Parts: sequence; structure tokens; C-alpha cells
Amino acid sequence: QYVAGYKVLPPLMDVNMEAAYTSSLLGSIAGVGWTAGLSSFAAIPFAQS
Amino acid sequence: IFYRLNGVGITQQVLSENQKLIANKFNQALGAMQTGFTTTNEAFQKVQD
Repeated sequence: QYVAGYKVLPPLMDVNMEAAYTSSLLGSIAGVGWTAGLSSFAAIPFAQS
Repeated sequence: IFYRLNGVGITQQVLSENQKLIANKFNQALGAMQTGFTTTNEAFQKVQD
């Protein structure tokens, strides 16, 4: 990919950050899905969700 | 607007007592984008594109 005369751009996020994003999503799925409306947060433990 | 705000999960008490401030907020929100028609707006950029 170097000798043939092109390049591959790095992604917009580091791996490390993509991850956070998924950690935040995993923390929020247990809470958002309890009542309609994104304004509040209700992060109940997963079993009761 | 009052019925929709009741429907999106806001109680009728605060709507019944605070019409003036939410009216001012709505008017300011509508008036803000009137002068915002420039390069900073993404939809304006998409229209130009």
C-alpha cells in the first residue's frame, strides 16, 4: 500500500474512543428503554430492565 | 404547541403557569436562525452543494 503509490487514511476515531462510545451505549440501553422521551435517564440495573 | 408539549412528557401545571417564558423561548429560537443563514448552517451548505 506504500510502494504502489496510494495510501489509506486513518479513521476519524481512535480505536480507543470508538470504544467509549459503545461503553456509553451499553450503559444507556438499560436506562433509556423504560419510558418514552430522551430527556430523562433511568439507568435501572439490567435484570429489572 | 401546548398539546404537543403535554404529549412529549411535560405536565400541564408548568404549561399552565409558564406560557410567557416558553413563548419568549420559542420566539427567540425562531428568530435566531433568521440571521444564521450562512456557511455555518449544514442545511445551507447542502443546498449550496
